[PDB]
Order: sequence, then structure tokens, then C-alpha cells
Amino acid sequence: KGLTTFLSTAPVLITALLVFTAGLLIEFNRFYPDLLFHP
Amino acid sequence: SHSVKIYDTCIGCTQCVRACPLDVLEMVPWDGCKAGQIASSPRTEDCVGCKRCETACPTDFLSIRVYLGAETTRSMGLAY
Amino acid sequence: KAKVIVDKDPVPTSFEKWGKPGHFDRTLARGPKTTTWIWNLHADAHDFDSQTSDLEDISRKIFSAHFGHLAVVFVWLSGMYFHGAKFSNYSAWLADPLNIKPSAQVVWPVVGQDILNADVGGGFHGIQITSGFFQLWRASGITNEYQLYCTAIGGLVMAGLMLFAGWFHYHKAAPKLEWFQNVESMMNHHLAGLLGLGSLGWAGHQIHVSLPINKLLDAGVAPNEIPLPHEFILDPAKMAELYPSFAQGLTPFFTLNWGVYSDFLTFKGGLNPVTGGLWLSDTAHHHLAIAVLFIIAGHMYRTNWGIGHNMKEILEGHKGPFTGEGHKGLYEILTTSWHAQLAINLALLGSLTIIVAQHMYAMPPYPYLATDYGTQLSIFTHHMWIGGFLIVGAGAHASIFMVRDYDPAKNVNNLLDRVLRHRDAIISHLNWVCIWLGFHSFGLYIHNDTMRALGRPQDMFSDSAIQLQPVFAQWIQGLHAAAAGATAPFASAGVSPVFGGEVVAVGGKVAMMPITLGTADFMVHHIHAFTIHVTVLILLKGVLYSRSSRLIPDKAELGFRFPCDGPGRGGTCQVSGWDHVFLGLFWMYNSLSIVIFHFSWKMQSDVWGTVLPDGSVSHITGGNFAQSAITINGWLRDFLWAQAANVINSYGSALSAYGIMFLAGHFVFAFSLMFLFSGRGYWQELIESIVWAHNKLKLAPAIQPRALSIVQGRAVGVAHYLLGGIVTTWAFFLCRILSVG
Amino acid sequence: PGDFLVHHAIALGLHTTTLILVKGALDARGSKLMPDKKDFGFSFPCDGPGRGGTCDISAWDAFYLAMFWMLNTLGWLTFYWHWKHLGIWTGNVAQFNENSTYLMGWFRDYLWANSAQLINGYNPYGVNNLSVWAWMFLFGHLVWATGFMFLISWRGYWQELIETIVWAHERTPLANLVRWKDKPVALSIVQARLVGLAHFTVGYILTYAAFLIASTAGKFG
Amino acid sequence: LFAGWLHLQPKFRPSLSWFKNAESRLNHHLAGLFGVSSLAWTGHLVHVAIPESRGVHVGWDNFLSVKPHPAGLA
Amino acid sequence: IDVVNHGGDPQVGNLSTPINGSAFTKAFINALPAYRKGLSPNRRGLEVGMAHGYLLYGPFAVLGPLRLTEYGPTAGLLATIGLVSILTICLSIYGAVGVSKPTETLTTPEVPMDLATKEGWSEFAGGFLLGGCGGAFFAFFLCQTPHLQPLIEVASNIWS
Amino acid sequence: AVPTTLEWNLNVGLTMIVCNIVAIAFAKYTMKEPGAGPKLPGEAFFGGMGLPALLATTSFGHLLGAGVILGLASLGAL
Ligand code: CLA
Ligand code: CLA
Repeated sequence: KGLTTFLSTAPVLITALLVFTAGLLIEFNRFYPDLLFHP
Repeated sequence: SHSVKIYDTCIGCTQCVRACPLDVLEMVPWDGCKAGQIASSPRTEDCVGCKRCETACPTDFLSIRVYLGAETTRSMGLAY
Repeated sequence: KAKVIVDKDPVPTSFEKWGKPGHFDRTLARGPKTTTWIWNLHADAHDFDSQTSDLEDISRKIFSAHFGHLAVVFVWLSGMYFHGAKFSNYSAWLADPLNIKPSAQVVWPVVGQDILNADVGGGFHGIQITSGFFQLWRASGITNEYQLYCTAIGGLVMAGLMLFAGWFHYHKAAPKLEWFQNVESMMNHHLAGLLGLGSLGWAGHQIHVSLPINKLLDAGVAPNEIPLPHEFILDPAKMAELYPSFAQGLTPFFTLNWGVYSDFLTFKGGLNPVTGGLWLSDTAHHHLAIAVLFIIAGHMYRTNWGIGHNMKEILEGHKGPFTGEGHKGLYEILTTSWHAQLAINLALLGSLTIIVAQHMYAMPPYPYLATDYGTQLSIFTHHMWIGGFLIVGAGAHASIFMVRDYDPAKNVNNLLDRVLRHRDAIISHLNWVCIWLGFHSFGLYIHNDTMRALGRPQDMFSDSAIQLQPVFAQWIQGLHAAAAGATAPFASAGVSPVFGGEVVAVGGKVAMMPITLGTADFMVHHIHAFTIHVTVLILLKGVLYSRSSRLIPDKAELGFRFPCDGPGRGGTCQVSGWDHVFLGLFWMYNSLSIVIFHFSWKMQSDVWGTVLPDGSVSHITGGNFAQSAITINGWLRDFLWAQAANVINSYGSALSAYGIMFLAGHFVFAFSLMFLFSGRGYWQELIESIVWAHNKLKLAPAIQPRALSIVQGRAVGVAHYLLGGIVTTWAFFLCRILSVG
Repeated sequence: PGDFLVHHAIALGLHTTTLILVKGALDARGSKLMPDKKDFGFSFPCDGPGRGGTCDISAWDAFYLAMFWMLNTLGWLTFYWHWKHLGIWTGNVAQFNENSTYLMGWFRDYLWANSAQLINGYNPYGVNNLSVWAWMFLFGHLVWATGFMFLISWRGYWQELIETIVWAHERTPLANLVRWKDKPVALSIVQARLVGLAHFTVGYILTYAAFLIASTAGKFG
Repeated sequence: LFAGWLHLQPKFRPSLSWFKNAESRLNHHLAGLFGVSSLAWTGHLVHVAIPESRGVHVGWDNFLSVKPHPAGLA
Repeated sequence: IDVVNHGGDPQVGNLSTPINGSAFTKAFINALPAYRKGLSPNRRGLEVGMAHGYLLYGPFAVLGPLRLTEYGPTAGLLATIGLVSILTICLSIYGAVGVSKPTETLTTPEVPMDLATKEGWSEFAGGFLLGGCGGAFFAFFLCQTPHLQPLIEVASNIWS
Repeated sequence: AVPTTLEWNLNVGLTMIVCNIVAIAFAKYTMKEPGAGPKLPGEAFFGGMGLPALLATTSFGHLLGAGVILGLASLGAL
């Protein structure tokens, strides 16, 4: 019960958010690379 | 010599006098406060200007206020 | 006297304090009213003395945190062994170690960073590592990647064991205060049981594993027909066919017939001509000798049985006329203060790491270590930087000892009291020797710049010009070159080819040459002494003037880490013991940067290079240290401008990450000066302007945004300065030496 | 495309230098942390470590922190002018047109490439006519780096150092005959901000004037 | 010189009974100053002077290696 | 036995170490031209200037722009004369500002009262001028008259 | 160059015993607390030291004996 409060702290959630955002961007630039502009 | 000026927004908490390292400040009786006392700076020629009194003041803006002026051998705090 | 006594379950293991940050400090527990709370959460997270006043709880926290740090280090080591096992060309490198570069990290191809996978040989693409793990595993007798995988698994198991021990020694069975005060038992078990038994076990490994596998490797046997190290023990016939004194048993050890062990316990001294490393017989004999010496030294101190010393009567008996009372009070200082122990241990570990750096370049312990110039340059630079950081941290913790753990009642007329009593005479003469060294080490360079600029090459401080030959170091070099056979009659060669002899060369490249010292070496060694002395001056001035001065006499009540006392007395800015560490970080940057620049130029110009078939050595730069390392323009032109041609032309190649890191370190160095030059009261007013714009759109944060504090502003500035400079020098060094080496 | 990005760097430099300058001009009379900033005047050191820390709060901080931004902006635009005009005057304009879009082209094809004849103004093999410009280059580096001493290290360290030096003078024989009329103290806080600023500035102009003149005089000379 | 300076310091100044101890002074002067010194000169003679008279260089390096007689100390 | 004592007054910021004030440094500092008991100014300055002018014809004679040239000893003499003149101007303006009584330490419990006045420091400066010129010229004459004098070959082979 | 190590004559054992006795004499003259020890029969024969003191003297005699045996083997004695 006290663990979920620690996971709800600012550094843990900002790390989870940044890893999720970086993973989404990396998985996008793997499957759809080299997008300098919208065609 | 520096100018230590005490204004009328003083609660008489005596924190400036206990924070002062060169006995510049003291407490005088005062009818305009709940604590019945206000700070005064008689021997302000001994003030170095460290502003420890300004650090310890609990007013929103400080009732005790140090103005750095002419520099003497005591304002510089020189052992030589 | 020395017994095991613990408290059972002193701290319960619950997650309720995980969700309550700032629990360790009373001031941090009121809640984050301002953003200074967030930085105070990290600044005081490990300062266990400010958390609790009981030394037993502090020592328990320290003992349990050491296990977590060891678990982190073991996770790191297991990760390195796993990268050697899975993502490396170590099996390819063992077949051809003279034409295949060591690589242990592949780069994922999601963006154009697939170019960062360098072509290193054997059909493997990856980053050319310079850590020297490959040469370390070759010296350890590791022949296949499964032995690295097993070591990685063992590192994970040991890291989990250390984590469990850290939980156990804080939440299940935590030792008392007097379990820490008996440093006699601790030091006996660290000398004999940790250093002695560790070096004895490594001596046994080097006898049974490293020596036969490495002798078969140097004899020309491919590693996948080389037998595994356990049939060398299980079948002693294969172990005794080479080095044939294993035919006789262990009885010559016990009858003191040690001489027949001379085939595999040698004192050859020099480098292996086949590999360029030290003889592994010399290393095994060395580890056995220092194991016996450390085990003997671990029986010095009285623990439980009457025999031994108590480390107090040794201190009590050491007293003279110039001191009087002596070392009385120092045992209580070192057994009641953790900061004095950290200041001693961190200084000795820093100087030890610097010794490691200065020794592994001249006497390379590993096969094909001196051949790969990148590994040697990287380990030298890395260990200099680590050692200097530890020395500055020692100055820091001496300053923390002086205001937080020093007691004047226990220290009357001893050594520490008298150092405090003549600190003005200490610091003023250190200031004079710093000024003298600065003038007569840097004004020589300024004079040489001036006379080379004014067309006066005969008025300079050069070998052709007015000479400044380091006659004492040359005499010591002559003593070491003639040491084998005269003062060390049972050494086949000298300890290193540095002091004399011939060019040790492996393949086509030079392992080591003699390093002749001239006017440039004299002048740069005096700059080394100067920069070391100024770092000593700032750190020691922070130590001695930590409690009081003529400026601020009541400075111990302000603490170790405070910004200033005010604008009075002219302005008492950066008076604290912390700010002397802050300035000493800049000066260790300057010192160690000049050290690694001297190394990277002297070895490239006068040691490293290729061997022509005629016999002459063609160096990397061409021996320009003799004439260009005497001028600042020569250091700028022939070293910084000339050798950074590789790091700036690295784009579109396999070393372009080094050019990226070069520019990134330049960015972080420039970014540091915003924090270093400016002050808090600018940024507080700027944040006040931003707060109103947030208030206009209902964007007021609950935690009020404050500017970083003055000490935190200095800390951020110095951390960015060191990071940006060190990353820059790392990138420059590695991209230069991965192109010319 | 190499002119778009440098123009936005220039716009960043003017806007930020304007931000320090407007910020210190409009907060000169006072603000939330320091209401009575007009009583101490234009140029004062601080208002103590109280109220969270009050370093660089005088309206002189605007000038002091905007000299750096003005020098950085003028460095950006003069590097722009010099590299574009070197591409024009050499006749190879493609170097700027392909390498100014990224900063390593700036760092390599403009700084490293055009410092070559500069730093070879004096070498072990002789002396050129640009030896005074190489000497000014190194002189500007020395003064610019000496400014870092006044800007990073602050006053009370030096006051504590000068106290030991004063003790050493007054306690040594044969030099305690020579007594100062005025007591040697460290440079004050605003004075040392100004001295480090002047060193930064003088080193900045000296080393860029040396690099500029030698870079475009070793080619077109 | 350092011994003479040391024996003027009050910690190491000998008492009057030590100076008038004739029995110990005679014992250490006949056994040690006259006997041990003559024995040491015999050691130098049989170790250095006699072999150097016979062409055998000894020095401080070889006196633990060059045995003065073919039947040494047996 | 505390060999490092105070000077008799512990709260004064100095220590009576062996180097500072024991037996051999109280003499030979009290017996130097400065702090000697019987000398007047223009005699202290004469002795000090003679020693200084003699020693300063060592890094100008063999260390200069002309040290490979036969004009080198003469240029070193002229440079020593110029430095002695600059130092005399410094002494003269230091006296002309106004001098106080010199600092009394543990090594020198008695300082010269004659150097505590502006007139005494003018005599000291004049004696320093005459002594410096005499010492520089004497060192020039000694170095020049044998024309080789192989003691000068030592510390010029070092300072090649 | 081997140091002529002299593989186990009886003079090696005699020298080891003699230097053990030398360690006994040195420890009986110079130790501070030799009476510490749990128990041993015949304290009169062992000079009134405990068992850890006995181990310390025997170990010091082994260090001294090893040093003198290797030194006098390298010189050529024994
Ligand atoms: C290039 C940059 C630079 C320079 C010149 C200095 C200069 C100095 N530093 Mg340093 N320092 C710097 C940057 C610099 N620092 C920065 C970045 C910081 C880090 C925050 C500091 C912080 C710092 C601290 C913390 C300390 C110093 C100290 C010192 C002094 C060392 C003594 C010495 O070498 O005297 C010799 C002087 C030089 C080598 C400078 C070159 C001068 C040449 C050789 C002589 C030319 C003079 C010329 C002939 C005069 C005639 C010209 C005429 C027209 C006037 C010296 C004055 C230490 C100190 O003062 O104690 C001794 C000390 O405590 N430094
Ligand atoms: C065994 C220990 C020992 C020894 C070696 C010494 C040694 C000495 N003691 Mg000493 N003494 C000792 C213990 C010892 N004493 C004891 C325990 C006591 C205390 C009771 C004294 C109390 C004591 C006193 C009170 C005095 C001495 C003095 C001296 C010195 C005598 C003068 C001298 O140097 O003549 C050395 C002379 C010879 C070796 C030769 C003597 C004449 C020979 C036999 C005649 C033949 C010479 C022969 C042909 C060789 C020729 C030489 C060659 C060129 C051919 C000498 C250094 C004196 C002193 O202070 O000196 C510093 C003194 O004042 N001692």
C-alpha cells in the first residue's frame, strides 16, 4: 500500500513517462524512419 | 560605518539581537508592540554588515535593515 | 574485547516510508513548500550525521549502504562480463589479438547510429572499447565466452547476496556501536583476510589457471584447442609437461626448497617480448609475496588474545619536542568520527589510483595492453581523474570533520591542535610555494612564447637554447636502468623499459621505449607540482580555516556547507569549507588535465609509434615534444590543434559519436558558466516574473518555484564544468587514439 | 539554409541580451525579493544570504550579465560575417553553404581551418609576420581565462588568503620594516565582478581581433 | 658530534656515579675497546687485507661470498 | 620539552620556533645592517645596497639579451644600475609618503628608531643608492678584469 | 640465476629450532601481555604463556627461521 505511493511520486512517474515517450518515438522511427516532412 | 535602521513593523522577537555577532543591537522598551520592546542599534559603528539580523527578521519585509556605507577598520573586520 | 553483538530487528521493513520523502530529516518532513525542498532532499539524503545524532545508527546506515554500493558495483561488473559473453568479439580477438580491435558493445539500428558500429575485425561490428577488459580476461586465462557468462551469472548472484546482506544488517541483525569501535579486528581481517587472502587466492589462480593457459597462448596454440583450466588441476600431467617442476609435489614449499619453483615463480622484471605485458610468472610471484606480507601484517593488532598492538600506545608513544603531547586523541578521532576516516581513506585511495595509473602505463600487466594505445591512454586518464576526484573528496571530508566532528576538549596540545595553532604559517608558506611554482613553471612557458615570438630561439628555455635538464630524474633513471644485476642481482631485466634498455615492440607497434626527460619534461613536471600544490593550498586552506579565521571567527556554527556570512567585512563570499572544495574541483581539473595532456603528448611523440624494418621507431607525431612542449603556442598548435583533426573530421564515420561528445562537452562547459558567473538574486527575480505569467493563467504551482541556492548554484556550475571538460577530453583522446593507434 | 539558423541565433542573442537588460532596468527600483532596491543605489553587492540568497540583485547585474550575452551575440554575428565573407573572398562559397547548418562545420571549417596560419605565426622553424597575432591570440586566451578567476572564485576565499599573506609579511624579518599605509584587503564583490568582466571582455576582443586579422591576412595579404 | 651534543642534554647527562664507575669502565675498555676492536681488526685482516694481499678483491659486496679459508669456520 | 614556545606572550599571533627566534636567528638578524644596534642610516643603507648591488650582477651579467656578446657584462652593469636606481626611487617615495615605527617581532624585539622617521629613510635611500652603484660596479670590475674568470664559466654553462 | 636454496638437510631443521628458541627469548624479554590464553597443561614448561602467545612465538620463529634459512642458503652456509 505504501509502495503505490512511492510509485506515484514525481521522479518515478516522470521516469515512466519519459521512458514511455522515448519508447514510442523509437518504435515510430524504427517502423517509419526518415520522416523529414509530411508528403 | 554602516546604518542599521529599525522600522516600526517590529514584533519584538529579539531574533536580530541574538543573531548579531558584534553587539550592535539591543532591546529598548516600546509601547507600539505586543512584546513591549523594539530593537535599537546604538553602537552601529561596530557593524560589519553581515546582515545576520536581516536574515533572522520574521517580518514580510525586514523591520531591521542594514545600509552599507563608509568603510572603517571595524566595518572591514580586520585583525590587522 | 572483540565480540559480535547485534540488535535483532531494529528497523521494520515496510513501504510506508518509501512514499514519504524527506523522512530522514526533521526540516524535510514538514512538506515541500518551495522547490528548495526538492534539492535539499537530495543534498542531505546520504548525510547520515545530520539525520541522527546517535553514532551507532549512523554507523549502521553506513554499513548497510556499503552493501548496496557493492551490489551496484557487482551489477556493473556482471554487466561487463555479460557484454563480453554475448555482445563481444572476445573469441575472435583471442585468435588474432594484433589485428582485431576489442569491441564489447553493439549499437541498435533505429536511427543512423548503425554507423557507430565500427569495423573491428572478424566479421564483427561494434564500438571499439578501451576499458581493457579483453586483456584482463586474457591475463585471467579466460578462453571462451561461456566462462564470461558464468562470471556474469556469479556477479548477479553476488549482487543479490550483497543486497540481502544490506537488508539483513539494517533490518534483521544490525551490529552495535562497539562492533565498529574495535578497528583492531577490522584491520586485521582487512589486511590478512581481505588483501592477504585475496592476493593469495589470485596467486593460486595465476599459478593454476593464468600461467598454463597464457603460456599455451604465447606458444602459438589456438584457444579452442587449449585445454580448460580444470583438467590442469584434475590431470597434473598436462600441468607438468610445461614448467616441469610440478612433477614434484608441494613438499619443496614445506621443506623451504623454494628455488625449484623458480621456473614458474620468476623475478624476470621486464616485459614479455611476445605479448608486451608483464610476465605472468612475475605477477604470480608478486601476488604470493604480497600475500605473505599482508598476512604477516594482519597479525599486528591486538583483537582478543593479548598478542598484538592496540593502535593507541603506538600513537601515545609517538611524541617529540617539536610536538610535545603527540598523537594523543587521534585514536578517539578516528574511532568516533566517520568523516576523518573517510578523509584518510579517500586521500589514500585517490593517491593509490594515481599510482595505479602511473604504474600500468610503464609496466603493463596484461598481454597486448601496451600494443593497443587506446586502452592504455584510457585507463591512465580514467584512473587519474578518479584519483584526483577522491583526493578532493578527502579534502571535503576533512573539512566536514573539522566543523562537525572535531572536539577541542579531546584535542589539547596534540598534533591537530598545533596544526590549528600555526595554520597561518602553514597556509602562507604553501601560498608562497604556489606563487613561486607558478612563476618558475608558467613564466618559463611565457618567456618561451615571447622569445619564440620575438625571433629569439637562442634565448628560450629549450634543449638547443638555455637548458633546464632534470638531472635528478635522469640520475634516478640511470640508477633504475643499471638496477638489474647490480642492485637487483636476481632480476633478468629492469622493472620497465622506461628507465633504459631497448625498445620493447610487439607486432609492428612499440610496446614501450625509454622515456628520455629533457627541458620540456622538467618544465611540465614543475607545472604538475605547481597545480598539485595549488589544489593542496585550496583544500588545506579549507581544512585549517574550516572552524575559524581572522575574518569570521564564529564559522563553525555556520556549518560546513553555507554560502557566505554576508556582504560585510568587505564581503565574505565563499568562506565555507565547502567552497574550497568547489574551487579545488576546478584546480584538480586543471592539474589532471595538464597531467593527461603531458601523458598523451609525451607517449605519442616519444614512446608510441611503429617500428621500421631497419630498426628505427617512427612515432605518432614525430618527436615534437622536445621543441613544442616548451611553449603555450606549441601546446595549442602541435597538441590541441593538430591532434583534434581526428575528432572534428570524424563525422560520417565510425568515430562520429566522439565528435558529437566533443561538441556536447563544449556545450556543457559553456553551460556551466551561467551558474558559475551569475548569482541567485537575478534568477529569483526572473522566476518572479514567470510566476506572474503563470498566475495570470491559473498555473500557480503548489510548490513555489525558487532559484537554486548559492551553494547549489556553485555545485551545479562546478559539476557542469567538470562534466563538460572531462567529456570533451575523453572524446578528444579516444577519437585521436582510435585513429592513430 | 545556413543563414536562417544563424539569423535565429542572432535573434536569440538580441532577445536574451534585451531580456537581461530590460529585466534589470525595470527591476532597478525594487521588486518582490528586494522592495527597496533604490535605497542602495544602482551598484551594490547583495543583500546578504538571507531571504534565500541574494547574489546579483542590483541593477548592475543587468549590465554584468548582459556583457556576456552581448559578447556572445557579437561573437555569433562576427563569426557569421567572417565565415560567409571568407567563403565569398576565397571563391568557394559552398563551404559555408553546406557546413554552417550544423555546429561541427562551424567548429572545424571556420575555427580549426582558419586558425592554422594564425597559430603558425611563430613555430620552432621561424617567425612569420603573424607572430604578433599569434601572441595576441594567446594573450587574449590568458586574459579571458584570468577573468574566470574573478568570476568563479569569490571574495572571502581571497580575504582569508590575504590574511595569511599579511601574517607572513608582518612576521618575517627584514620585510616587516616595509609597512603598508593602507590595509591590503581583497577586491570587493562588485569590483571583482567588474574586473572579471573587464578581463573577459578584453580577452574576448583581443583574441577575436587576432584571429580575425591573422585569418584573413594570411590568405589575402 | 651528535653523541656529544646528546650527552649535554639533561635527559642524557650521566650522573656522577656513572662517571666514577671504574669497574664497568675497565671491563668495557678491556673487553670491548681493546678486545672487540682487536677481534674486529682480525676480522678485517682475514677478510679483506690478507686476500687483497693475495690478489683476491673482496670489497663490501663479496665478503659474504668469498670465504677466507678453504675450510671456513669448520 | 617544548622547543616551540611562544615569545613570552601567547596571545600575540606568533610562535618562537627554532627557525624563528631560538638562539642563532635572534643574532644574525639583530646583527644584519637592518636591526643592528649602533648603525645610523646612510650606513645601514650603504651595507644593504652594497650586498644587493653585488648579488644583482648575477642574473643580468650572464642572463640577458647580450650574454653571448662582449657587451654583455657592460649591459649587465647598466641593468643592475637601472634596477638599483628604480629601487632607490621606490625607497625614496616610500619614505616621502611617511613611515611608521617598524614592526617588532619575536626575532627583533628592538627595531631601529632611526628608520621610524622620514629623514632616516631618506638617508637609508641615499645609502642604498651609493651602495648599489658601488656593489654593481665592484662586481662588474671583478667579473671584467680577468676577462674569463672561470667561476663565471660555472652557472653560465648551467644557464647556457 | 637460482639462489642455491639447499633442499632440506638436518641443519635446516636445527636452524629452525634455534630461531624458534630465539623467538622464545625475544618474546620472553619484550612482550607486554604473554599470560593471555585459555588453557594449556604444563605452564612451567611453556614459561607461563598461554596458547595464543605460543602460536605467536612459534609463528615469529618460523618467520625468522625462514628468513635466516633462505639467507644462509643464498650465502652458502648450513
Ligand atoms: C589563466 C587563468 C588564470 C590565471 C592567470 C590565474 C592566476 C592565479 N591563480 Mg587561479 N583560477 C583561475 C584562473 C586563473 N588563475 C580560475 C578559472 C579559477 C577557478 C575558480 C581560479 C581560482 C584560483 C584559486 C582558488 C587560487 C588561484 C590562485 C592563483 C595564483 C597562483 C600563483 C601563481 O601562479 O602566481 C604566478 C602567476 C602566474 C603564473 C600568472 C601568469 C603571470 C606571468 C607568469 C608573469 C607575468 C607578469 C608580468 C611580467 C608583469 C609585468 C606587466 C606589467 C605591464 C604590469 C595566480 C595569481 C591561488 C593563489 O592565489 O594562491 C597562490 C589560489 O588560491 N586560482
Ligand atoms: C664495550 C663498550 C665500550 C666501548 C667500545 C667504549 C668506547 C669508548 N669510550 Mg667508553 N665506557 C663504557 C663502554 C664502552 N666504551 C662503559 C660501560 C663505561 C661506563 C662506566 C664507559 C665510560 C666512558 C668514559 C667516562 C669515557 C669513555 C670514553 C670512551 C672512548 C675512549 C677514547 C677513545 O676513543 O679511544 C679509543 C682508543 C683506542 C681504540 C685505542 C686505545 C689505545 C691502543 C690500545 C694502543 C695501541 C693502538 C694500536 C697500535 C692501534 C693503532 C691504530 C692504527 C692507526 C695503527 C671510546 C669511544 C671517553 C669518551 O667520552 O670518549 C668520547 C670517556 O670520557 N667511556
